[PDB]
Amino acid sequence: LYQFNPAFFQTTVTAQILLKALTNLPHTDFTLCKCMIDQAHQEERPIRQILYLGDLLETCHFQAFWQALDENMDLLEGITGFEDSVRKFICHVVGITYQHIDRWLLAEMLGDLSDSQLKVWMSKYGWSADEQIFICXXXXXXXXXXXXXXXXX
Amino acid sequence: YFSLVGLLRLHSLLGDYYQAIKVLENIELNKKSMYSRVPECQVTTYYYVGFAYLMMRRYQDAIRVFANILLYIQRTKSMFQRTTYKYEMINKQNEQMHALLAIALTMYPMRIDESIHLQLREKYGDKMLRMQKGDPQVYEELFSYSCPKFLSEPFLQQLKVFSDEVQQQAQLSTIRSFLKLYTTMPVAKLAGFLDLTEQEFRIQLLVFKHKMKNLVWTSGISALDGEFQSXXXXXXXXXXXXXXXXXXXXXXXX
Amino acid sequence: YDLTTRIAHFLDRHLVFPLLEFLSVKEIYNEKELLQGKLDLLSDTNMVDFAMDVYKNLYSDDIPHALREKRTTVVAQLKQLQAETEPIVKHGFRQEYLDTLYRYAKFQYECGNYSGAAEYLYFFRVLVPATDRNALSSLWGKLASEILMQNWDAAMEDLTRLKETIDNNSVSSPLQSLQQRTWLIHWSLKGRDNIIDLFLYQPQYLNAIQTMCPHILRYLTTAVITNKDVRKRRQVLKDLVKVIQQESYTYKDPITEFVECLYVNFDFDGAQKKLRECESVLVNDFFLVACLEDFIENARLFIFETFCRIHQCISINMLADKLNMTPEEAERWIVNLIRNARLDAKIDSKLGHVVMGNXXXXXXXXXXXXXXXXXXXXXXXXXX
Repeated sequence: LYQFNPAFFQTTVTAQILLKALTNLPHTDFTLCKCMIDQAHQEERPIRQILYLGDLLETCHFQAFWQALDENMDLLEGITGFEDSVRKFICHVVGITYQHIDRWLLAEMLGDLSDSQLKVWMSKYGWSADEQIFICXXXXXXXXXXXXXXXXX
Repeated sequence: YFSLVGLLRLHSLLGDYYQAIKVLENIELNKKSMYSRVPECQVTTYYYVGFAYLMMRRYQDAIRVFANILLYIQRTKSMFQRTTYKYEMINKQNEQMHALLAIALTMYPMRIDESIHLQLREKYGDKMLRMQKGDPQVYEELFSYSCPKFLSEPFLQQLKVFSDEVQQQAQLSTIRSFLKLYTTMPVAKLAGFLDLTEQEFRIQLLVFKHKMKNLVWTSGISALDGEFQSXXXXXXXXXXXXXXXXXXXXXXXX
Repeated sequence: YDLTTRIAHFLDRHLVFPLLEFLSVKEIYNEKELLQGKLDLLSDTNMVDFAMDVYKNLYSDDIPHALREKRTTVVAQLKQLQAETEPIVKHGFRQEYLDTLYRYAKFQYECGNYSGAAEYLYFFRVLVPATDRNALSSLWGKLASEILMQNWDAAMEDLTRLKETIDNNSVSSPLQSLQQRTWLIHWSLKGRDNIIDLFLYQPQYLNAIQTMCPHILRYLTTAVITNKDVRKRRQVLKDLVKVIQQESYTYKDPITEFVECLYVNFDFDGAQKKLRECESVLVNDFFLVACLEDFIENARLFIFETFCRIHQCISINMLADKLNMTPEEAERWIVNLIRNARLDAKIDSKLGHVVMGNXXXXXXXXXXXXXXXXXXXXXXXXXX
């Protein structure tokens, strides 16, 4: 509706839509929303900034994400569970890309959590510390015969 | 159907991606009516399909539709030759479509084909060489110089978005091409190779990121040591034997 | 090596004196040979600036008669030429004017004022009767003066003006001369991979003027050997070992010949000992001096690569002991080489163990097989 009726473009609603889309990664939500916003609008504040943050998440640069994330950002205050939703995506990626992982590193990637908070996420996905946090004939013959015959022929 | 295709194209030029995709999904209709009425209409439909594929993450569907509209190099590397029946202006449009397809085509497989395309132009051949080189610095410069081609409406393509996305995928492929195959790899060798990539810190990050993608597999990454570790076979062999037989059959039949 | 023969060997005046002054400045201030011969040689000519330098300490004692005569004869010659050129500009003949420009060039050159020698040398451009002789010789001159003023850019320029010029004769060496100048420019400007291509290309069989016959053998040889990035197996084999013509130059300096035979034959220790031996002499070479450290290091890196690719696992300590060069030094060299990314050597000095690597493996071979199958299929399609 905003793309088709430009005068109605609402910055806050657009930003919330994009942020909520990010909370739904690894799904394609965030990418679909981008398909629905033209270049001019993507380049405007704070849409540009939000897309930049999303980019850090998509490219899985988690440390950079948390660093660049203005924790006290206005738009984030009303988006309930935003930070934890992001963590779910991170744990989704971690469960796929690591066999074992340093306890300190995981807490960093999850947004510099206390040991107590880290425990909450390890518990949620069933990860445990080890040494560290524990995370994780006849037919063939016939075929050859045929192939051989074909070759001979 | 032609009205739908034209309308969809207009929407795409001034229109949102998903609605156009839905129109394309309705849009396909028997080949034969189009073939009887004119040569060109089929080519236009193929071009539309290619555009949808380009909008779509997969380049496979568009690769087929474009080749049918225009001749394309086949799997098993045999030339695909298109009919010249369509009116010359239409044929020129088809050639333009083929030029567009190269972008889809490069993603589909391999490797350095421009034989159908004119030898003299460096616009496409140069791009092919840069991809072969595996170094961005040449790739980036190719975009920079042929900035004009990308632009060709300006609002419709304000930011060059698609080309940049494509280039970033293109940069990743070469690293996967080493594709591990080593049980255990020295860190320094990896650093030297990852150093070439623009970010210095990417290998600590760039290497781990690659693992997340899953194009290439890294073992022992993030280790204290710091050195990466890196029936089915029978099936593969059987597959090869099959291909050999197929080639022989075609030879005999010929 | 004896100086008499070296100085004697090079035809060029700049080599004759500039080399002596280099050897003197380059190695030891104290040694007599660089200064005595340069003194005596300068006193044979019209340049009092060089003569003045000789007069200065570390130089032969100043003589009043030598300077006054040179100086006065110069004043006279300059007046003469000035007039003659005045008159030639005013008989309206191109050849005479060209000679005057050339003669002012000669006069300035011998007088040691190089900028002017160049200017008046190229002023003969307009009055050239023909490009090939009037113009190409102008080139040879700008080339001499540019080499001596140390701008090798300009050398390449007049090399492309000369060899770009339409009339070329196969029989004439000047091809040879220009090859030598280009080679020299490349060498002065990783490995160039141009210098060697040039030097290796031909021998006139006539005096170089620009390059010592030994100089071409050594420059070609070392530049080539150090071109790992550029050099083909042929480049080691095709353009040097198999190259019969270049053999002529090579037989001139046999230590270099054996150095190359050693490298090509896989005895890199022998090769590097030759190099260590010659290093002190090669640091005396006026053109080579600046590149010596680079070329030798590159050769060492190439040798390591040859050793390094052929063995999956290496006993580094044993290699250092069995190297014929000190193990610690070898380790240090390897460490220096590695960061550059020249070597993919996986090395811990302390371990003394080195390891370089060039279902997964099985899949690799399978992949290759599939690749070939694809090509075959393509051919079949083409046939159809």
